[PDB]
Amino acid sequence: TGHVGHTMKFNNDGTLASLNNGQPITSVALGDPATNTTPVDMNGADPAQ
Amino acid sequence: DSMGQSYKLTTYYLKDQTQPNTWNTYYTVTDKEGEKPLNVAAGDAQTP
Repeated sequence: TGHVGHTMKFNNDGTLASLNNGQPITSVALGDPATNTTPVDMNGADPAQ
Repeated sequence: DSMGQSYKLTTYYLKDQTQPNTWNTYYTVTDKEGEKPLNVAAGDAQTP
């Protein structure tokens, strides 16, 4: 459906194993229609947040 | 287990009739689905 999340992996002792294949979790711009197919209506605020 | 879940391990002892002074031992692990047999990798006691 085009929705992109992040995967979280855990060890057998219950501790965290890896996050996003070791990459930081940064989301796309909230109100920028050029980067997100579902832009947030920020009502004149910064669209690149 | 590794996560701290407790399971019931039932060990069954059978006295061998064909060979005197011989015993057969089986293991079973009990979960919420039932009693599942546990198999030995290189065991010399086999059933049909």
